[PDB]
Amino acid sequence: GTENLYFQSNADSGCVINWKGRELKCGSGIFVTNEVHTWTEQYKFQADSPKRLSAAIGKAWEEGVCGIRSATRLENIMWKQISNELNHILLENDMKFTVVVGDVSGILAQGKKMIRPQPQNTTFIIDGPNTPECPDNQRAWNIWEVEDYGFGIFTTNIWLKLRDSYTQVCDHRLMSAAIKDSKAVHADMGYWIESEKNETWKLARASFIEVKTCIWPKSHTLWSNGVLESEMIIPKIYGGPISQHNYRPGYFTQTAGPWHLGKLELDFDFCEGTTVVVDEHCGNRGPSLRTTTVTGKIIHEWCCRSCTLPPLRFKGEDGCWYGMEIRPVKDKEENLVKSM
Amino acid sequence: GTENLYFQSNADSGCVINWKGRELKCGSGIFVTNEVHTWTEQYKFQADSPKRLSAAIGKAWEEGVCGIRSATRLENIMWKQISNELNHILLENDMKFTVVVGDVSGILAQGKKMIRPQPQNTTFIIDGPNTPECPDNQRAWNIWEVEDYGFGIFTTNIWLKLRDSYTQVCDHRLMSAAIKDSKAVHADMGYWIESEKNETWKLARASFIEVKTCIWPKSHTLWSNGVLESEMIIPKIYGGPISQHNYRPGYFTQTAGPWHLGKLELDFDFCEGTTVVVDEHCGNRGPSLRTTTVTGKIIHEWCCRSCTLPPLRFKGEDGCWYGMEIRPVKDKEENLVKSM
Amino acid sequence: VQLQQSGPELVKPGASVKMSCKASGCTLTNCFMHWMKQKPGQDLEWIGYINPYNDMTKYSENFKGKATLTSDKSSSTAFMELSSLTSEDSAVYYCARGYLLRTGCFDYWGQGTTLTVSSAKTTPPSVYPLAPGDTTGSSVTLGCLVKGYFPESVTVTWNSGSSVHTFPALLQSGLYTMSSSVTVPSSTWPSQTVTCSVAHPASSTTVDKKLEPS
Amino acid sequence: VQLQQSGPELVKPGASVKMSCKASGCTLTNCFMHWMKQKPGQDLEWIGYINPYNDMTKYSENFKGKATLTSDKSSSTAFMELSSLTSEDSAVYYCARGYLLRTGCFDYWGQGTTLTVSSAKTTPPSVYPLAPDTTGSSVTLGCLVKGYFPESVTVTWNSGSSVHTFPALLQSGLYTMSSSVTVPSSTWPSQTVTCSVAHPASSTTVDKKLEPS
Amino acid sequence: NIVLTQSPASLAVSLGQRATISCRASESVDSYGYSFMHWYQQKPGQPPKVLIYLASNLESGVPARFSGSGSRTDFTLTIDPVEADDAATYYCQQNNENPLTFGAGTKLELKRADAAPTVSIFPPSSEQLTSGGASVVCFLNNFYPKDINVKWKIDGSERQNGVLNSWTDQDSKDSTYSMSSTLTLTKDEYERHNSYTCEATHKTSTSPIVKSFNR
Amino acid sequence: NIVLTQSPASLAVSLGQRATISCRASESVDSYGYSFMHWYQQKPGQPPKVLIYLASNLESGVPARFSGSGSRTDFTLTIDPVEADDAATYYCQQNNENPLTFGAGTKLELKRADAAPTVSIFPPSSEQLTSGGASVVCFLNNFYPKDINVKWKIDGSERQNGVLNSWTDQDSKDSTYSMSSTLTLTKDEYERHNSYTCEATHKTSTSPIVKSFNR
Ligand SMILES: *[C@@H]1O[C@H](CO)[C@@H](O)[C@H](O)[C@H]1NC(C)=O
Ligand SMILES: *[C@@H]1O[C@H](CO)[C@@H](O)[C@H](O)[C@H]1NC(C)=O
Ligand SMILES: *[C@@H]1O[C@H](CO)[C@@H](O)[C@H](O)[C@H]1NC(C)=O
Ligand SMILES: *[C@@H]1O[C@H](CO)[C@@H](O)[C@H](O)[C@H]1NC(C)=O
Repeated sequence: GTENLYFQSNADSGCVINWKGRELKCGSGIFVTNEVHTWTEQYKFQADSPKRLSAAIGKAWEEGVCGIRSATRLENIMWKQISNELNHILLENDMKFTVVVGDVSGILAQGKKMIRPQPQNTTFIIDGPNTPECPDNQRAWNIWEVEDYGFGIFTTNIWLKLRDSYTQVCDHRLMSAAIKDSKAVHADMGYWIESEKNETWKLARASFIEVKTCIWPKSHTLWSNGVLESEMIIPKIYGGPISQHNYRPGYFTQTAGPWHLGKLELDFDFCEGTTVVVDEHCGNRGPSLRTTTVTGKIIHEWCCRSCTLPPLRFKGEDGCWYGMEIRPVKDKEENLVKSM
Repeated sequence: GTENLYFQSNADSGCVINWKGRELKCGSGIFVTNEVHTWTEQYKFQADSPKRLSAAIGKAWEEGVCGIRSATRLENIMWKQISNELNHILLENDMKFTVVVGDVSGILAQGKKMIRPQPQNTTFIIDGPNTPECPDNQRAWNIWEVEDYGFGIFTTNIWLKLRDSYTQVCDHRLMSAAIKDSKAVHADMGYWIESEKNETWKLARASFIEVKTCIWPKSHTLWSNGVLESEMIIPKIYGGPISQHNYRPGYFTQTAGPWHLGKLELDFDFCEGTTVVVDEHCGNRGPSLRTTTVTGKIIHEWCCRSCTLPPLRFKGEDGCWYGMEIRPVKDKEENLVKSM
Repeated sequence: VQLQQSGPELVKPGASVKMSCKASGCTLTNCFMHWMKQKPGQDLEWIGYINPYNDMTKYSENFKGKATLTSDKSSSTAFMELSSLTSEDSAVYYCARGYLLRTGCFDYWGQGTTLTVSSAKTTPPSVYPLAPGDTTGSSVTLGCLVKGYFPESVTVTWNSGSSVHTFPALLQSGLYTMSSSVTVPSSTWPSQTVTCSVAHPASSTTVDKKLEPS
Repeated sequence: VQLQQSGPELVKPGASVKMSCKASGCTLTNCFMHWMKQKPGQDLEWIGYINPYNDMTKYSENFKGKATLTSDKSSSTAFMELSSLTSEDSAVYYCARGYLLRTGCFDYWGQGTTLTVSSAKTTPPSVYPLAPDTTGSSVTLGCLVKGYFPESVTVTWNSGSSVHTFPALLQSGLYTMSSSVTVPSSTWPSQTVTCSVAHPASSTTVDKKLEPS
Repeated sequence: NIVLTQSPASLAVSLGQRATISCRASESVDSYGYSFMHWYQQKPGQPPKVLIYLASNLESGVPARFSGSGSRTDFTLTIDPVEADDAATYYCQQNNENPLTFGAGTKLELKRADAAPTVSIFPPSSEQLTSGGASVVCFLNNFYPKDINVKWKIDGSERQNGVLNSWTDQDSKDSTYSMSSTLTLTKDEYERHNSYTCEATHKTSTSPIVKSFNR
Repeated sequence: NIVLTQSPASLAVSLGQRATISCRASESVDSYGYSFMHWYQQKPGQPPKVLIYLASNLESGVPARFSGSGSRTDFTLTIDPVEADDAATYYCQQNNENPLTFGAGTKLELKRADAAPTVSIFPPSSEQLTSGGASVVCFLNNFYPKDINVKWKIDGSERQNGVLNSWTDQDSKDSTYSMSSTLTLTKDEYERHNSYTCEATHKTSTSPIVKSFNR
């Protein structure tokens, strides 16, 4: 038979399938998608004008900007691919320094300076590890905003322009959020944060390709009223949405969580070969521990003072980690792995 | 050529097109759609057990409830369709009253009592016009919450159960919101509320198939921190999302807007054949006026004290209306049509 | 605001008709063309309205399946079409300027389009003069008998401009018969010449009869 | 915890091969089967790992299209499969127990599976004795294993004196090697000396008695 | 729907008197503080014309003897003093809610001092007698009241066959009626009898007004 | 990837001395307070063995003469006293970031006092001559250093065709090398010449060590 559907010229129009729940839903609106697993081929950051960019770095380096830290992994890939062309522009212009772009290890830490657009001493180091002769407080950071999207099938370009003033707040042009019935998502080029209502609204799982240190923009936050920073599971300083969707009963902010892994998977489930019990006598919450020692021994018995089961767990390249509240009931023995 | 896309079985999966901007986006996530134009064919409210419902109305009426007001337009259509089946249930149970269901006029006014679930005087009146011998404060209201969805092509059933206690907050199982880049929607079976960032985030346009009087749940709200009720264009008392997206620079809450029309279309554009100018000399903001006289004369010249253009306007069955801030430049004269 | 409606129509049962209404002197903000159906000497029924510029249209429930409103902006004209036709539809259809729901009144009206729904065929009338060798007074009355035409109506004019009387047409054997009398002073007749002019548009026949005594 | 890898393989260009690694003494928490490719006397290349109980696998970037790690929980055995095969794939593939990323080292190692990718055909070797008409205090004898494919052969002298085994060289598309033994001249040729040449890839054994002209 | 019921169905009023028509709505026609009610006058064969718009507003250029009043459901049109021109049907209409609806109408008939009918008798035409038919016509012009019965005498026998009568609308100028009586026969039947008579009995006189002619 | 560069490529150390190898990583291999760096020994034809795990932890059952040091970028495997068994290639590897990567290796060679090669000449066998070919074999046994020149003389004229040389790996016990030179010609070509000579010149003495045979 026949049904009737509304479509609009300038909104996302189409049909979409939900295999479980077996729902074909067609209409017009906004389709929030998970861009996390596809990002390297699907999106490409691109600087607006490499010539004018080099000029802005010259003015910065002249003014004492030691280096740059990318905010987002996409920005790093952008610097690596434009670095070779940048150095050539600087050479032709009798500038006495070079631009070097290193890897992105772990957290994309925040620098305190900015790169103002234009109309040793000898290396301008972008990212890589943290270096004392190039302190973060001397690097520019979060210096790009999105000017336009370059939409095409396959790849999509994202053209960037330099900001004029400093801001800790993430660039909302890359961000999204969505909720329907009993499911909600805050999402990013690098964050996918799922919350759901089962009797009560809580954080159910998240996926991180990067850990950034911009602040999540309130305008792209669901349920942002009356939020307590101490109650945010994903900490505010690592871009956690300042939202009550970012809550979870019995857990507090994961400031010492394994965010150093730089890339990780959060959910609520036991780690392989462990058990957690609620015992008020447990040790207090502290920096998250990895369930496996340096010698590959698995830690059997864990506990938490007043968390709620299932346990908050982070899975990484190097194994499983438990939230700050979970502690080894057998106390410290052996070679424990803790985050810094 | 070949591309790479992430899909998930238990999310909204598919491809979707945006004609302007020519963006085909495929993935998995959340598809928030505009359900207002298709609702009569797409969704049907349905009570869980007409027997269990019938006994609860008897127990309510014995406790002094004379009638009900529907919370939502769908709920009213439900009472009309089930009334024949309820009254047959009541006669078999020798209940000394019958159930009569009337139209939905204008705002879906709010009742103060509740219908508690189970394990003159002669009529239990549902909806209709406002009646003093069965006043609102003697009627139950917002008594249903969604139990399960009936997922299908064509029609979707929405099965509802009576609540356990009274609540002013709309049923969030029916509601949704979403935002991506610089577009945002708060959305409902009857409200579609669009906001966008053009230099600044603001309310852009809305579509109302009903005007209801529940409160919009914070949990499904974008940017719900620090909202001043006086600045919410759609008033909180008619379900305005308590969000900074429900703002518009230079306008205040439209408590005296033409919400009586019961179904209307808000955006920011001049009405046909009128002009608005920003003039401190204008009259003060007051109850909304219709741009067409009682005699069909069009009112040419309008102004506002400190609103911003384009002017906030409502389109309705009997014509075009301007937001409260807009006033006739010739001051009160002539045969004016004003709202409540 | 001047409204001009289409001409009369004769249509077979079950067929369809589309009549027009052009509106001079209108603006975008008014200019809602309303349509009403009135059987001879019966209550007016409201069908709906259409705005030639807006394409806003609203139909009444009784007419939703029956009538269809359309518009041409440049012509600033409204069109109404009547789906399967029955004798219950034979009436005068009025075009008239109005407004939206709680707005104005019916300011101005077109002249009205008469529709006659019938299998019968167009038949022009016979015109017989009516003159009185008898008694005479300071006034003599003359007449014309218009007999056996379909469909209604005819216009009977006397010299194009005295007291005149026009009599309603009656149905006999499936055709119409009417008459028209005029009174002029008998000092003028038959010394003066007097002619009754009968016009029947649907047959595009015009017949004059000179009045002379038997 | 001891790892036993499958035997050597000769596979034609363009085919596919699947080799094994069985791990006794394993637990779910450890027992990550890592795989490494080492050409003769070169750097080791890391391919990836698979955990037979978890079925967790990780590949390095170079090998994503080439290797496929698969698993049998019950036999607690790891399989590695090598996609489009070329002469460039001929090397020794080592299986070794490890753990996840920043945990432990390669504790225990398998014996190594040698792979030869070639159009050439298996050829059994010729064994030629090597004996000297002049006399000394000490005498050296040899066996010349010539004209065999593929590597390798085993030359044992009486099955258990000083012995030297010399690496195989390729000439005209087949391998040639030699092996020498040293005994005191009071012992030879009164005592008997036989070299046993075993060429498993052709499953032939050739013994030669050493006697002097 | 909002149903307008108008009372009375038909009204007879004398020159100069006060006329009152009422319209009763099934639901309130009041919104925004106005009464969305209107009064129309329709002369026969003509489009309707507005008199009062909203409850109580005299239409531009309509004589001030027309006046309107009322709110909610009950409304009243007053004509004072009613004149010879106002012989017409009067409609009320509402546009507070869709569908727009009208009253059934009030036909106003004027009362004047009674008047006798001017009777005229006309033989069948020369053109008609040759075509195979003959019709004798009698014109009764400018009489009041409207009720009247006519009598045709052929050679002294009353005649009751094939007679059709039509009444006109009341004249707007003198407030009188008229009527045409038509005797329809074959051509041959007319020539078999010689004398023809038209006889009208009216409220004016007891003895009928007679007009006749012969061949 | 994290690149490990090992120096030196090859290192020669005499019995009882100290050998020091270094491993330099392109990025810090440190996490959680550990250095994720390891040292392996690979005897030829054999899988590697772990010696030092983490920067500086002696593996079970490894002689305490092996030791490790360093952190972050720089690491050092030291052997003191180097013994005869330690003839092997030595690898460093990291497991701080994927992919796991290895060093290029340090081939450790032992130094002892020179010893001259026991040269032996072998005529072609009786079984070989019947298949149409002849290989004259020369074994140069137990010499050090590895440098050596071999020369074939037929009838006193040098020969440069069909000479293939194979060296062994250094001895696990005595730390000497050996080498088989094999001059391969046709059988008929074998009969045209009478006296065949093998001449190997070594660092021990200026006058080469000669061995010959006749038909
Ligand atoms: C060295 O670098 C500073 C900023 O880092 C720059 O302003 C200056 O021009 C450079 N050279 C000298 C000689 O100071
Ligand atoms: C939802 O809650 C019920 C009962 O508390 C539980 O059985 C079910 O597994 C839950 N689902 C989740 C947490 O996804
Ligand atoms: C009238 O209705 C009330 C509740 O509205 C109920 O409690 C009461 O019993 C009824 N009275 C009678 C006489 O039935
Ligand atoms: C965007 O903003 C500019 C001025 O700031 C305005 O002229 C333009 O109409 C806007 N576009 C919209 C509202 O679509």
